[PDB]
Amino acid sequence: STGSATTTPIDSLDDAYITPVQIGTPAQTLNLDFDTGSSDLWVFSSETTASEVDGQTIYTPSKSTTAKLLSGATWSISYGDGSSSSGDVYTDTVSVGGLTVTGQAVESAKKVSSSFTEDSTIDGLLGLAFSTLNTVSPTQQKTFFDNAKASLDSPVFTADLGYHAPGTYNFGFIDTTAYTGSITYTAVSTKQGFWEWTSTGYAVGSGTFKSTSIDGIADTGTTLLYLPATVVSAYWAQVSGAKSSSSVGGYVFPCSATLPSFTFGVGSARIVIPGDYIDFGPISTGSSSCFGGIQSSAGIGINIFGDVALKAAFVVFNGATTPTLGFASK
Ligand SMILES: NCc1ccc(C(F)(F)F)cc1
Ligand SMILES: NCc1ccc(C(F)(F)F)cc1
Repeated sequence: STGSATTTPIDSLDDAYITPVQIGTPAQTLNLDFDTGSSDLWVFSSETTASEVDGQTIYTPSKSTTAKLLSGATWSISYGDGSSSSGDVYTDTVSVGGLTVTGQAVESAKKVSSSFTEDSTIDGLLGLAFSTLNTVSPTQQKTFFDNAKASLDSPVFTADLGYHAPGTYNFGFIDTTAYTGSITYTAVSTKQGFWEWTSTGYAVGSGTFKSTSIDGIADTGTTLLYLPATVVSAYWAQVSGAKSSSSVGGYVFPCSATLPSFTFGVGSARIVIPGDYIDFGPISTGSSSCFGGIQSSAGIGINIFGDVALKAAFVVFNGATTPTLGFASK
C-alpha cells in the first residue's frame, strides 16, 4: 500500500509545515508537524490543561470507538529549542493520505510548553526518526513509519517541501515525476536515532566548492540550517553589512541586501539553495534588519539540515534494513 498527503506552510516565512492526519473512528482530522528529528506522535487532546490550549484542534479519545488507554504508559519530551510536553498514551487507528495503521501509539498531551500553545496552527507532531528515540515509558513505542513499513510497497517515504507553497509527503513509493536528474543516495548512521549523514562540502554563491565532511541530521522539524561556525562565517562574510547579533541570537543582515546562494554536497552531487530561501524577514515589524536562514550550530552540538536545505531538494528517506538518504534536484 501507499499514502500521499499535501503539506502546507503555516505562515509566509515557511516556519513550519502542517499535514492533515486522521486519528480515531470516526476520523478526527488534526494538522500535525511531520518531524524527522523526533520519534513521538503526540497531540493536543481533551486531556490538555485548558489554559494551555489556544485554537488548536484537540483529539478526544472518548469519542473514538477504536481508542484504548495504554495502561500505565507515560511520555515526556524536550526539544532542542527548549520546548516540551508530556502526558499519557492511547492506541488508535491513524491514517495519512489513505495509508492506515491500526494500534498506533497516540501520545496525549496533558501539559505543553508555551511555544506550542502560541502556535495555534500546529495540533501536534508526527515523529519520523528511528523508534529508539521514542519517549514512552515503561514500554517504548514504534513510529508511524515503523508500524507502516511491513505493508508499504517500498519501505520509503519522501519529503517534497515547497518554497512559500504546498508540498507533498509520500509513503511507500518514489514519484519519479517530482524531481529532475538522478537521485544520489548517501549512507545513514542510526547510532544516535537520527537520519544522520555526512555532506561532502559546500560553496557560497559562485565560489569554489570546499571539500570537507559535515556530519549532520536531516530534520523536517527544524526551520533553519545550522552549520559549523567556520562555514556560517564564510557565508555571511559575502553579505554586505551582515553581522552576528547577541541580542537577536544569530546573524542578521540589511533587508535591502541580495543573498548569495548556498551549495551543499551529497556524494558527488550538488544541491543549490537559492539565496531567497535564506531570507527570514525583519527581526521585528518595521525593522530594516532581517534574520538569516543559515546559523551556527556551535551552541547546539550537532549540525542540522532543516527545512531551508530540505525544501531545495526532493528527499528520499529509505528505511530499508541498511537505511539511506537520497537527494535529487527539483
Ligand atoms: N526536530 C526535532 C529535533 C529537535 C532538536 C534536536 C537537537 F537540537 F537536539 F539536535 C534534534 C531534533
Ligand atoms: N523541532 C521540533 C519542534 C517543532 C516545532 C516547534 C514549535 F515551533 F512548534 F515550537 C518546536 C520544536
